[PDB]
Amino acid sequence: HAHAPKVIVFISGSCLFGAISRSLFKKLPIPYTVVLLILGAILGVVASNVPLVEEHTRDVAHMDPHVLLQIFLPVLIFESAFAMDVHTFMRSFSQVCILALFGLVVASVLTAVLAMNLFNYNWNFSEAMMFGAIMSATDPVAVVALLKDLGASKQLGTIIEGESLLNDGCAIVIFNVFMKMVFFPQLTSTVGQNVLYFLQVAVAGPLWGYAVAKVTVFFLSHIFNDALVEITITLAATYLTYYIGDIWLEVSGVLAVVVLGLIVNAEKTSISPEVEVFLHRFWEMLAYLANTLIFMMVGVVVTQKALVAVDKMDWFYLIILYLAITIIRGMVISLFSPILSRIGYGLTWRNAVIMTWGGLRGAVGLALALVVENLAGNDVIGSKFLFHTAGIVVLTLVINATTIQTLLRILGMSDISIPKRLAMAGAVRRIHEGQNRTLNMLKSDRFLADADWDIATAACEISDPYSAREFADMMEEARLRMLKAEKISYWKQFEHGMLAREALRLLVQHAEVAADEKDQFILVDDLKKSWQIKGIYPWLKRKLEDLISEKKIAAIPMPKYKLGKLMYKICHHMAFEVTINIAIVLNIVPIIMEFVVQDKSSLQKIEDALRISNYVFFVIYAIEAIVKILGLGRHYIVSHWNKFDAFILVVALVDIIIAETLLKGSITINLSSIKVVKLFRLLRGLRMLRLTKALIPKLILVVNGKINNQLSLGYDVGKGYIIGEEEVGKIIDRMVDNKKILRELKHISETGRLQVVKELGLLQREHPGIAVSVKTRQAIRTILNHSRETIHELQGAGLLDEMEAHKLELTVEIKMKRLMNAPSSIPPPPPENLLKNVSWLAGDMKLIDFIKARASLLHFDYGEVIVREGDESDGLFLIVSGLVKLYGKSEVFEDYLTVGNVIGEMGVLTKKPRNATVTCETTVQVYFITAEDMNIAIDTFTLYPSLEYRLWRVVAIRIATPLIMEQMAFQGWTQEKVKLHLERGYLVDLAESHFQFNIDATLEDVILINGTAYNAHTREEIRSPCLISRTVHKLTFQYTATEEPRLFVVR
Amino acid sequence: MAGAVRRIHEGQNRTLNMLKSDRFLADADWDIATAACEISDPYSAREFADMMEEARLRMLKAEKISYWKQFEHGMLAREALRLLVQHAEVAADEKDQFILVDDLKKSWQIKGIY
Amino acid sequence: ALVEITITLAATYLTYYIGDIWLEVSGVLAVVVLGLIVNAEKTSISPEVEVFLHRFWEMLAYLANTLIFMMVGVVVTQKALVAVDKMDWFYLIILYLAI
Ligand SMILES: CCCCCCCCCCCCCCCC(=O)O
Ligand SMILES: CCCCCCCCCCCCCCCC(=O)O
Repeated sequence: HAHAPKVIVFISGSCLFGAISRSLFKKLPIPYTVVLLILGAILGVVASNVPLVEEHTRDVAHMDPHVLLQIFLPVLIFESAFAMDVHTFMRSFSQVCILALFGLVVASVLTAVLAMNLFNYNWNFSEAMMFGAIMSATDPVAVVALLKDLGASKQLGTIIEGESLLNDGCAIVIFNVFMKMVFFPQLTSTVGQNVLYFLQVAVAGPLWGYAVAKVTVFFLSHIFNDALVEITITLAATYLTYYIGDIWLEVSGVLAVVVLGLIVNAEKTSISPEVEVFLHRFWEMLAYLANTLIFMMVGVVVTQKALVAVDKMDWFYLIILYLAITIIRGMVISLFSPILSRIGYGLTWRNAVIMTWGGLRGAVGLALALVVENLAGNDVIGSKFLFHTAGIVVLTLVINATTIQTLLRILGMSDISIPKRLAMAGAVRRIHEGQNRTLNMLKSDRFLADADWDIATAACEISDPYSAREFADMMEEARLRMLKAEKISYWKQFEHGMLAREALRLLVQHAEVAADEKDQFILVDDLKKSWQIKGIYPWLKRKLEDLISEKKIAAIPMPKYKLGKLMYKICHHMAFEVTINIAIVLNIVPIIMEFVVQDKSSLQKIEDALRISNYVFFVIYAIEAIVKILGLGRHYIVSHWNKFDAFILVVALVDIIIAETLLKGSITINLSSIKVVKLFRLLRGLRMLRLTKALIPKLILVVNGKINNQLSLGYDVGKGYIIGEEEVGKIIDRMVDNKKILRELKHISETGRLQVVKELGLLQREHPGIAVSVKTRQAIRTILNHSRETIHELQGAGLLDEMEAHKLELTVEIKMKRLMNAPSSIPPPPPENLLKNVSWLAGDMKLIDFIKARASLLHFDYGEVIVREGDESDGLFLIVSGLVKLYGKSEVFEDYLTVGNVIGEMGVLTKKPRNATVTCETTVQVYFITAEDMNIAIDTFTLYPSLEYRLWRVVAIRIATPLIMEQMAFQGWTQEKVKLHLERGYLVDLAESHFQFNIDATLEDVILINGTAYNAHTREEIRSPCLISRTVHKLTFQYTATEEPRLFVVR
Repeated sequence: MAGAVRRIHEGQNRTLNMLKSDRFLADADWDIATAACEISDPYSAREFADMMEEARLRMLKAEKISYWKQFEHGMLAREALRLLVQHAEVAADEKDQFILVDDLKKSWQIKGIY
Repeated sequence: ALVEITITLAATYLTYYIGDIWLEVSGVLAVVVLGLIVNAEKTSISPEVEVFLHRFWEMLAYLANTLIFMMVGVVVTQKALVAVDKMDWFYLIILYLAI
């Protein structure tokens, strides 16, 4: 009607003042919060002198204390929790928890006892404990930001963040408890209520937060391309969680918010790839506003109140307090120096000193002091709290925030690594060369010809910010060369996207650890590359116990008596359990009310209906029984779980007619339900316990998910190691000059590669269900990623405009998000599907049927021999299940093969004796296809994509894949881009031999696989299995009945 | 759109053929072929004038793709591209006149007189 | 980014509040002009701030629309149905044609 709020102007003024202060104090080490405090002091003095601005400032000067506790603190707490790195924090759970909790408790108790002893104020223990809890909360954002800028010791930053978060939460909880104890006394209570109160404060919070987080995460995974809905529902969930936890029920709110934020941050994958950026920015700006407002408020309030009643001697006390709060904390670290030395990452004296000097008090202590001062109404309390808190905050901000950089430099942590320095030098050299080339190109233009050339310095040069016995040499230099080669290979794999993140982090960590270690090659595979592959814990035992618990007979016959099949199918339908579950969950309502009435015309209608409630459900259960028993015969009792259904009904009736409604005898006088009923019969609730039967399969899904995550991590690590080792091998082969070093290096590479391959094969054999799901997800991802790259290239080429490309990209990301919700387990495909999927015969059905007609199944026990070296070719073998070890002479190469591999192709195609004896590592089932049968098939099928053609194309690709690596001279083709590029090429038909094959730009490079060739320049004869380089221009075929000449080109 | 989806199908087939030959992702189930599916088309469902007109539209598509490529590089900004493509399609829908006659349609922006 | 976002929000709120309270000028037109001018000169804005601003204003508008619709539903359901006349419905139909 006549509204004119005066709170917007103050928040906007503080907003602008903070913006100016932050912008101005950028290069200077002094934080802008001191400037904010000074500005608040000036504003408070002015408002005291001038009533006009006092009319606007009194709204926040005497602001209600509860808003500080119930709005500002939760916002800062949730903002701190959200920006966390969940994985690194999880990797240091016990250390952070123990350190934070015990240090907080010890510091609070010691500060409290010092406050009672040293200070002359007559304080009891509760107020002293409140004081300690106020001055035991830290927020060192500056220290962790500086450490991240330095780019080293991420563990220190993670530990600092974890300790700060836990300290803030626990300090707030302790302060709340003790403030309620002090300012609002509530008679006396026994230990019975005290234990319940402690349990409600401690445990009931995190459980509620975890439940809400799980519910909202589940609901967040079914929303597609709706950013607004996701953001709005997340905000609503957070606000409702805090409000319900802290108001409707008396549980703690900060802990629930912390747990919810941590859980949501852990499962950020379900969040669409752009929402979390908006959420992070929103929470950051909210925290910034809260900090600015809190600082201005404390400045004004202290400037008035503390300076009304400040004592000269008090200042002296403050000084000692500072020493105390900078000593005890450090002592705590010393008191825990060895305890966490053997647990987790560990600690060192330099890190301990940095941690001790890195504790800066923040806005939490100021808010608590303001609340305490507002609640009190005298001088001995509230004035002293605020004065001491403000003094401590100012002292810490002035001293530590400015001396931390010098302390870091002294301690030898500001140095720059030589590899980083030389990499930066190379990068800036690259940049200068590119800039010079571009400038030389632009000047030669016709339009931008006479432009002024002051851009040469306007664009400037990106200068380096840093500025400023006969064998061990080659041994060490070759070692570091493998380290850089492995690191760049892993980085390239990441940039492609196949290596994920955690696997890359583990690989690079192992690499640099073994590099800094003295004389041992990285990735010895003994233990450092073993835990992730293993992933062993009673997950599998719990899974097996659940499956054996949920067991049933295969099938029940259908008697032709009565209707038979109709009644049987109506009893066995999923609708049956759907309605029984619905009836139970809607029985939770009546069972709740009677209990309510138990713990308690309205009562008349309550007893009229409630009784109607049981007299209908009982009949419904009876109706189920006649269906679940009849058509099942005795089976009624065969299912050991279903026996529970008989009991529920028997108890129901037995305690409804013989225990209730007495008109014949039975209990009569006995003090049973007749005079009871209010109890005993209430057991109706037992009806709820019946759900478990359907609840058991749900836990299997979560166990499968955990095992799936572990298996995926192990597979990614193994793949990455294998790919890095091959690339590193082809690099070292040409880079190194000496021979003995090269042979040793290749030995150490090959041993580890073979061990990892065998371990991965054994693991895949041990867990069949989830391996199939893992392989499927990685393929769908790889395929979708390549499709997205192709779409982007097509849009860039100009054939497609912007909106169609955007639509197709949206479709692709929707498909990826749908993939992300894939089932955790997939049953293994049958041998028929395995035979069908094989590439060189896939597609048409006639050839598939012809092959399936004659392909015998062979079972081989462990430790047998399938194929002997030097034996004539007889056929192939399709590994359906198991592992096989191939040993052969080429350098005596060895290998391991698994499901989906075929080994007969070379011999069956070129009529040559076998060259590799294969033995079996486990029991193995194989598919044997006779050589005569294959000859008949290849003679029968002679279409354009003939069987002969397809087999030779597969063999040619396999043979020619390693050869290109040679021509690769440090070009980094990643072994995958070459495979793709080669897949584009096809095998040409040598219809005529008198012709001469020409070469040109379209066909690039060509490779010969079978036959022989002669140069068209100097009559140079060349055999089949070799490259031809480029020095040839024309290829001359010839008539040779000994071997068929095969040519495979790429265009 | 038909050409784009044909491109997409060819790339998907090539990638599937490449993976099938792997050693690790060798025996994975091949239901991905339909799980990743195919991005189908959403739409679903006198002797001289011939070569004259067909050559005209060929210049139009060539000019349009050249302007789009210049945009994707970034040298052409946005408003210039919009004006160029607008003039192109206007003169294309117009009957028998080559685009950008430079008389008035490409004159006001160059002039900029006030 | 934080400074830019916060100063933009403060500028908008202060503009409307000062225009509509301290002096008696219209507020909606000033906000319209300010928004149009800022949108025209979005080049000075860092290439990621405007996305956040657009999302923020979109979510605010969505919340306002939902709240307004629920409020009008409740208020009409009570008040209009206390004193609704049978003939009035007829009038409404003609009104539709008119508009
Ligand atoms: C940090 C979160 C946002 C803070 C600013 C939003 C408004 C809450 C605090 C300002 C006072 C208005 C609400 C309390 C009631 C009052 O002060 O009369
Ligand atoms: C669409 C902008 C946000 C709307 C919700 C924020 C709070 C404003 C409206 C809710 C009522 C509270 C403020 C008015 C005072 C009152 O209703 O007592």
